[PDB]
Amino acid sequence: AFPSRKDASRAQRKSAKKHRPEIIVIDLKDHVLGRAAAVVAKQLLLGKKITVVRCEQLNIAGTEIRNKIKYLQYLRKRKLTNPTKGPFHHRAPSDVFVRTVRSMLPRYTKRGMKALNSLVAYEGIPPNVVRTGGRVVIPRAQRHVCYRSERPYTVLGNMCKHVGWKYSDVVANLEKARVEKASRHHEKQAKLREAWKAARKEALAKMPKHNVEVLKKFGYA
Amino acid sequence: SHCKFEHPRHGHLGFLPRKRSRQIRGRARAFPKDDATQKPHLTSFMVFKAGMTHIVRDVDRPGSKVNKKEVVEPVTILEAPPMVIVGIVGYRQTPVGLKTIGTVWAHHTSVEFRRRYYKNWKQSAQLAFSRQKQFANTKEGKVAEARTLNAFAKKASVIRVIAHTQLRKLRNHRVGVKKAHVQEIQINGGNVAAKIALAKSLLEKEVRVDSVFQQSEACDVCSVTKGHGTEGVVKRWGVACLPRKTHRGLRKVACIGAWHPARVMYTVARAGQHGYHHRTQLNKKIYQIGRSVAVEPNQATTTYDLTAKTITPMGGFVGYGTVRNDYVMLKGSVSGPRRRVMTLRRPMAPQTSRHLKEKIVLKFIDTSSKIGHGRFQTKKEKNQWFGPLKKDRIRREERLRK
RNA sequence: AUCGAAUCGCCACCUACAAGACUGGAGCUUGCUCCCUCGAAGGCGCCAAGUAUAUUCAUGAUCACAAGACA
RNA sequence: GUGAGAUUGUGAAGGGAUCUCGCAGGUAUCGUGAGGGAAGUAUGGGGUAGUACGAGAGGAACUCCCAUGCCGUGCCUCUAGUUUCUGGGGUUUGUCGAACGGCAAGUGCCCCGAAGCCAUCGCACGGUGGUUCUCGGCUGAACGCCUCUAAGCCAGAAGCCAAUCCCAAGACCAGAUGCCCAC
RNA sequence: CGACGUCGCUUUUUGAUCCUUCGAUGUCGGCUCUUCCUAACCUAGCGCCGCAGAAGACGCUAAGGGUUGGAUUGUUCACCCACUGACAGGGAACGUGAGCUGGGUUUAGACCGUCGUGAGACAGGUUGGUUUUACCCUACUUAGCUGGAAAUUGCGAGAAAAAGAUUAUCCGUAAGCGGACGUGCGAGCGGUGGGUGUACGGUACGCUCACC
RNA sequence: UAAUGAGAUUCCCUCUGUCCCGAGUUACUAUCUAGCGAAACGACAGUCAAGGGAACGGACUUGAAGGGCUAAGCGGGGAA
RNA sequence: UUAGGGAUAUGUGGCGUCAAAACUUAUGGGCUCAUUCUCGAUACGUAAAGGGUGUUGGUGGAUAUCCACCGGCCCCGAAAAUGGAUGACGCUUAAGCCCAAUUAGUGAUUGCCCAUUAUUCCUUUGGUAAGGGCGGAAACAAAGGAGAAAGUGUAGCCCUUCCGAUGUAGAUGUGGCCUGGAGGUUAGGACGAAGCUUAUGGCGUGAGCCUAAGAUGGACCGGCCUCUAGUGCAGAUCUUGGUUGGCGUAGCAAAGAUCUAACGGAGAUAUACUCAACAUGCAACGUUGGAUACUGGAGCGGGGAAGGAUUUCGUGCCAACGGCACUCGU
RNA sequence: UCGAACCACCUAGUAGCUGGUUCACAUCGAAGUUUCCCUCAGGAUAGCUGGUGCUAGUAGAAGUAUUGUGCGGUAAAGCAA
RNA sequence: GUUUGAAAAGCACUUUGGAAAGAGAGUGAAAUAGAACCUGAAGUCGUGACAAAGACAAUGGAAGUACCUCCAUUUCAACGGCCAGAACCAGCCCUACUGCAUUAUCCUGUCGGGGGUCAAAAUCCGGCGGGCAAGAAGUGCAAGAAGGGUCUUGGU
Ligand SMILES: NC[C@@H]1O[C@H](O[C@H]2[C@@H](O)[C@H](O[C@@H]3[C@@H](O)[C@H](N)C[C@H](N)[C@H]3O[C@H]3O[C@H](CO)[C@@H](O)[C@H](O)[C@H]3N)O[C@@H]2CO)[C@H](N)[C@@H](O)[C@@H]1O
Ligand SMILES: [Mg+2]
Ligand SMILES: [Mg+2]
Ligand SMILES: [Mg+2]
Ligand SMILES: [Mg+2]
Ligand SMILES: [Mg+2]
Ligand SMILES: [Mg+2]
Ligand SMILES: [Mg+2]
Ligand SMILES: [Mg+2]
Ligand SMILES: [Mg+2]
Repeated sequence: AFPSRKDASRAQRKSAKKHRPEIIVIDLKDHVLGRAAAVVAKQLLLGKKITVVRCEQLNIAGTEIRNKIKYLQYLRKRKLTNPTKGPFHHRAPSDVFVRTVRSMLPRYTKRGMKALNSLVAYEGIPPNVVRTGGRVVIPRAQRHVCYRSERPYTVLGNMCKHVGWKYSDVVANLEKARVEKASRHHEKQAKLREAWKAARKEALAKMPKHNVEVLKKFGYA
Repeated sequence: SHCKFEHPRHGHLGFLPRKRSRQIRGRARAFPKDDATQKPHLTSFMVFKAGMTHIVRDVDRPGSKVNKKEVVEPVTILEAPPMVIVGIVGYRQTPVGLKTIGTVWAHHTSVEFRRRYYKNWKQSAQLAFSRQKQFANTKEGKVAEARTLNAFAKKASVIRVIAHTQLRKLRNHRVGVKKAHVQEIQINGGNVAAKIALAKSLLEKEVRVDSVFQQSEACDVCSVTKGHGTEGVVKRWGVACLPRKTHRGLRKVACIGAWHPARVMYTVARAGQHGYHHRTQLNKKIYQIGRSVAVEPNQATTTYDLTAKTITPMGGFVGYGTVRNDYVMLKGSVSGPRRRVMTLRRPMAPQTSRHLKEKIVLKFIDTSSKIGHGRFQTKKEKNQWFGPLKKDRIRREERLRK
């Protein structure tokens, strides 16, 4: 959806500043598939705009062979009379998660359609999402607090590549190229991150001492 | 209750919907798999169907009952004027798909290329590719050409070029179209830097069919089936026709389903569009890449058959005319009528079976008439059966009278 | 240019990355001892460009969408 | 704000206010491919071999070739079928006076007949990867040895899922583009 | 393999019932056509044998694909002839009558046997015996037109995107580094203009108008 | 029991599109236009899977679909 | 267990999302792993015998290891015909099973979510209803106000108090509503009655009543008390009239067939510009000539009966009829 | 129009069977059981129900207990009675 | 029902059309009384202006809102019968602040007999010496005459 010339001339007649709505971006690496989906299904329906990222890293409890059979029992369903009117079986991890959110929404009203179009659900971290603020996480759904560590789990990107989803290797080369790029950016500014903290330790004793023992009472030294 | 006897069901159910093709031309929905160890080369070429004929060739097939014996095989003649490259597109991989990065153009496009942009060319301003032509050699536009050529080298995994059939060298009276047929041909071979250099070098230069295919190989033929209108269930699906004493009619399917599921299924055969469908038809063995009559006045002449004759039969290909250009000759049939543009694409099947590795030498090409029963192979043979006739002896009487 | 609107947190310090049977560093008695960065803060922002006798503010009259809104 | 209309229930020319929406797109081409469909399946011969095995009687199999049945998608060069090209001719009865040219008999009938359509009655084509079931295993404890299983691995069915194949953005494609307009 | 026992699955049989339909759900079998199921006949892998080989018994994963031509009979069934790799068993209102057929059941005619005093009777035999309507809604098959992301509206701003996101030329990589028309007159990259030959016919390449 | 029968049955010959296994042509329709112009039918209406229910739902429960409007068909449903 | 509404609190059932509540509570304990109808999971409510060296507890024997038994969860046993169901998604440091708590060895109560229930507060309505007031206390002009009826039932004589309230078939009550006419009374209407119309409000729990506006109507009629009856419609395969979707749809397909020019006729040769004509007046009618056919003498030939009774003939004429057409016509 | 024609009448034949039965609110509110019936799709009868009341408003009250005093042969027990 | 109207005064005439008719004029109080002509319903349909609106067939209930309204009623000045805010009465509904009893199978003290450990503290059992484990117990009963509600009632 690119903005039309009616939506572009009004941003020139009125001098519209570049606007971004308040969007919460969840990094879903190592999250329980249906515990993260239920937290998201409630926040979207409370009016939150939510971008969801890294859906190939979601976890489902159990052996990979177990969760792959449960998708193939789901793919067994189709309208026998006309399967073009049937259940449509989405294979992307980003589209498995949109379904699992949607089945927790009031899907057949307008309030539940205004909340399912508030979710975006990428997989990997796309270039428009990278530099738009720190990602958030759902700490009540993170597999290291929710799964017993001796039990097997199942990465959603691996369950979905064997039932369809022909873009597993494309995502794996777009995320290998990102972490190489984002670690080059982070060795940079290490003499900017150390520049400020050696200036925030130097700001002490260059500032008046009656504002330091109130800065040491509240533990902000 | 079960069906009392078993027959296999009628019609392949994977060629649904049996609706009219969206476009008249053959279009590859998939090119061969890119081997980056190869040399960069084109993968498809557009040819036009020009009747069909038969040949005679001896068979090298050890073990067979026809080993070192001559067969008669039917072949189809497909005229191939060279296609001119006008563009270079490049596609980048996304988790959605495969997105186009951009296209450079050739700086010089044909009249019949930019005729494809007009429903009415002669009654128009004809000013397409007119501001791109002048911006491409400005200072900023020579930058923007090299800007997107570099963006191919960064992001593209798939490099393709845009060709068009060049119909004015197709001097054909019955193919009535004057705007060119445009498709994209994928470069396969090498890395992306080696593909663009082959895509830059053959840009605004015509590519000829024998630079894409060899003489004794196979190919895929993407082509659109000959159309037959609305046909009933017996013609379309091939169902059995009912007994003669049936009321309201024979050429119907008797039961279109059970009481439950209380709906007609998509598997039940019904009436509707038959013909004009796109088909891909792999493993069409090629027998002769021909050469134009301006080069070769003796096209159908073999080592083993020294009759000096062209590929065009006596009285022309019926409904088509004369093959005036280069041509490919394939074993058997291709989907579509004469005059229809067809895409010869390199095979995706493994070309390792011993039927497909076989080198072909011919012994005879039938250049007899396709009107009536063919009897003479050349017009020199009809002037020796028939002597001087009546209309010849009065033309010889006007030539002595002067 | 209709258009008055609902929205009310900014950052070229977050916006890199794994881990939780560990993830500051080492010792060897392997569950204790020892080292400083002490292992429980991303920075800002919240009315003098910065903690110091500096200078507007009404009458918009006692709540009303904040009558403001480029941070 | 600027253009365009309307205020139609009781006569007429005037001109006030108010309401309705128009104020940016149109056209053309090349592609993407989610999702849905979905297909090829069997057989005999050759040799291997009168070999393995067996007292003898008897009697295999894989690689590898060669064909074929059923199915599928096409095709019309050949062969066959079809003729209202009533095409050329032949033939009967009536009829334009006779020949000529024909005509009538819902296309008189007979023979040959292009083109087009069409037949398993002709012809051509029908391809890849993985996952893991049964299962046989590998390391390996519980259980100081043993064990395919408990962790972990290997190999792997005509199944299953993709590739190819068919439809395809109501999958609302800031995919790419040609030319006009409008900002 | 398995008596005597025993525990059960199955609803392709039949019985039992009487819930629904008697201001009507067309009551058999063929024919046609599609799909489903597995309790697997053939085909793909297998384990195991009182498995030497050859044929085969039993079992497992598997319903993807295949599962015929006939004589008699109205037949489902049965029964033989023959081919085959094999001729598995069932479901879908005992699938399927505005799909057909009408052989058979299931009227009025008539004949026979047994019964009845008779009129007549007969889950007894025989013969002859109207099969009606789609142009509606949906489904399915093809064939057109056409809006819409607040799925018609809000002006309700989210790009699988660039990186000043604070001012602003590009190229190529981060440290570096290439050049960028100068001031109405000029110049430069250029779209179209005149005359004597080159590359795979006519388009390109040699030597007046816009923009910087 | 000869002759006779729009009577019922069986085999054989000839014969053939009854069939294998279908194809192709014709006239008239359908189809498109001009003129003319009905009826049957009609609670309201009309996408499905399962569940339950008067124990075979278009409406109820939970899911799965569904942008709007059309032309020609067609016989699975509307226990038409 | 049910008058019309609020507030609080519950019950049955719940608290991961749908979906209100543990923004997935505890600072509680154990048990459970299940690979193609996919472990399990809200009673009534619709798989067994048998087996397991899966795991977790018990019991009794014996020399850190064996032996016999018994229980919990899990697996095997466990095979059907549209794609399919703990209600869906899902859940496995449960969102599963069995116990247990209520903000947690902190110091004592009731974690919170949902009713036509409960408590309580208003309003209505009816009682086997229960009480009070009704001899106008005094006083009061305009330029503190009105009511007060000895009462079944009202716009209830006025107040206060208490309890009940759903309901088919059915009964009953109603100073309960509505329609035609009659006896009385009291009034409307040409300055507009009845009738009709409604984004015309008002008020009655309701049947209904009343006002307003008609750019509607054009001469009759309202209210109250009694009397009377052919007195109230949504359905009877209801009666009669009209209309409507289907629908410009199905169709108007036997009996071969018409073509041409000139006349006739309003039925044409029908055009806002800057246009030569085609591309902007089409189709259809009669008559005579000509061409082409047909019937084919058991005739779409020429006369009669029965039946019809002016259809015969000329002239005008085209509204309706001749299922298309008409300038023709029975 | 025929296994008893057509017309008018008797005749609006008769139906324990099917269908229909026109305003509102309020106060109360059931039965599918008994007995008899050529009765078993119907009735009459008692019951449940409404209306009217009457009679000296706690009386001759009770789908309940307690205490006293009677009745019983089902569950269990037994087969050694 | 012929009931047009009081009376035919039943539309002269003009110009479009072959005509049916149409557009004007005219009569009349009225022609939206124009000839089976008073009133002119419902259903159904056209048209102008608007309101919108995905596919949940429609209708329906409740509760708000957005826009409209030839409607009603009230109010306009040292005033309101409109909208808000706080205050204070009363009533009622919430929640703060706790006392009386009870401990004993218990608390503490040391000598044993038992344990484990490098040695010994503890768990554990037993003698008689003391006892109050003292917002001490999650054990029995609780009567402690308020800070917040009341668009959960009425009032000034
Ligand atoms: N348009 C809505 C419909 O109006 C109808 O009723 C409408 C009409 O019956 C009614 O009639 C109008 C009248 O309002 C108006 N003030 C005067 C006019 N004479 C009348 O109209 C009448 O006369 C003319 C010719 O005179 C006729 O063509 C018309 O059919 C007729 N209705 O106006 C009413 C609306 O105000 C229906 N009652 C109703 O179903 C629906 O609401
Ligand atoms: Mg064609
Ligand atoms: Mg697919
Ligand atoms: Mg006879
Ligand atoms: Mg109840
Ligand atoms: Mg009643
Ligand atoms: Mg009556
Ligand atoms: Mg016709
Ligand atoms: Mg004749
Ligand atoms: Mg007519």
